[PDB]
Amino acid sequence: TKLLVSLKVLVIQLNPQIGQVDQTIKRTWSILDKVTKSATYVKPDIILFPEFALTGYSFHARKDILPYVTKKDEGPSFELAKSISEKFQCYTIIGYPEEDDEQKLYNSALVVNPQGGQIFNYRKTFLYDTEMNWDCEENPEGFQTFPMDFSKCAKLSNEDSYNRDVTLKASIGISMDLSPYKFMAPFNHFEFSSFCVDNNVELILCPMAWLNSTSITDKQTLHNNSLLEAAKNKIAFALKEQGLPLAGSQGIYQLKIGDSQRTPRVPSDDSTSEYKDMDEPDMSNVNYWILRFFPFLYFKLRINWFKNSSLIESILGKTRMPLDHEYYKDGKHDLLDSEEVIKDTVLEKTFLGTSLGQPWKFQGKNAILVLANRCGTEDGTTIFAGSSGIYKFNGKKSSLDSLNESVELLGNLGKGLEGAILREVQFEVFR
Repeated sequence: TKLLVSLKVLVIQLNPQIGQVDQTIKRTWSILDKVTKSATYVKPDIILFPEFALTGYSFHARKDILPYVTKKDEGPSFELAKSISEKFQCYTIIGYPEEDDEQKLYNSALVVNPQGGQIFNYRKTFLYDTEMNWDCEENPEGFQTFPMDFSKCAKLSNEDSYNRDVTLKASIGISMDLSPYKFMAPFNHFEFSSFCVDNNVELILCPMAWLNSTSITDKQTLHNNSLLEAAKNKIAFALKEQGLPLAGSQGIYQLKIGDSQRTPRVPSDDSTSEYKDMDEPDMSNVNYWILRFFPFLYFKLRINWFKNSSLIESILGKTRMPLDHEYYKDGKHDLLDSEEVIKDTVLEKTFLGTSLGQPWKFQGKNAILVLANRCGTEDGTTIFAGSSGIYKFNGKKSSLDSLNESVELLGNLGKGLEGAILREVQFEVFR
């Protein structure tokens, strides 16, 4: 049975700096106030914050992050999310540095329900170089899904109001989760987006601290003090030229609340990566994010792949996580050469978006992608891309970027300003 759904999605984009937790919280409440006073404000069903939203990101040592870590149900990030959730009667998702009882540290995203109860805590699964500075752990469960109960958000297709409840299957992916494992795995594994398609995820939520490519990332540059000083001067000039302090913009809010302005489809060019025009999205990254969700995108060649059975071995051979991942370090552990039957789960598996039974498993389905990316700069070396946005994969029957009309760009914030975007998102699920 087809169920129509309407979700009001609010994304908050922040520029948190290390040691400014109280200030960032105050700016957060200021943003939310301005959101409610907007002409086309409507109450959100879900509010999403970035990765490490209140604390800043670039911690260089375990000692430096320890004053900001919290248990999953204590501390400033949890209390903030609970207060927001109670005052807006919504789900609230926020990224925060976590410590558990056994003194292990994670990069995490907690979920609070409209009653102020914590229903989920997701830990980052693919780690970035920065996480290794402070002894961050990989999520031992690997990628995960969870139910979200939405009240009064659904209807049958002939009904005239959204008066039914719906439980959506959701998944959280934190920034690097979207990348090939350790940047070393094959690009076309698309591990996270394949997992979401495999598990029929409907709502994809991504707190991120994702870089603009003006950032200094070259390893030989970072470890040669002469090259590093020169590189740092280049970034300083780029910020100064934009009339920005080195840390980037704070406290000047771009608000796109309830409008229906869509983001223009643009292919990536040698201009699209420049850190200029702070109120416009970084389309080099928008196109790249869309590409990392390739299994959700229409692609003509899949019919040939399916007809020639070119991917059957890739599909059968694929494991749940990379073999060297934390997932298999405790607990978890050839169908063609066996008398074991083919289970339903194997028929749900995909590679490059193709399954054993269909050229394109996602065809005819809907999914919503919500990306909350931080903005600003850290260490004089690292420029975050901002450009938080909401996307709809419509499953309708080419290009590997925003020109592909099987994805809908429902709206983005700019690459460099703090702010908020609210969109009503309409899509269908099957029950």
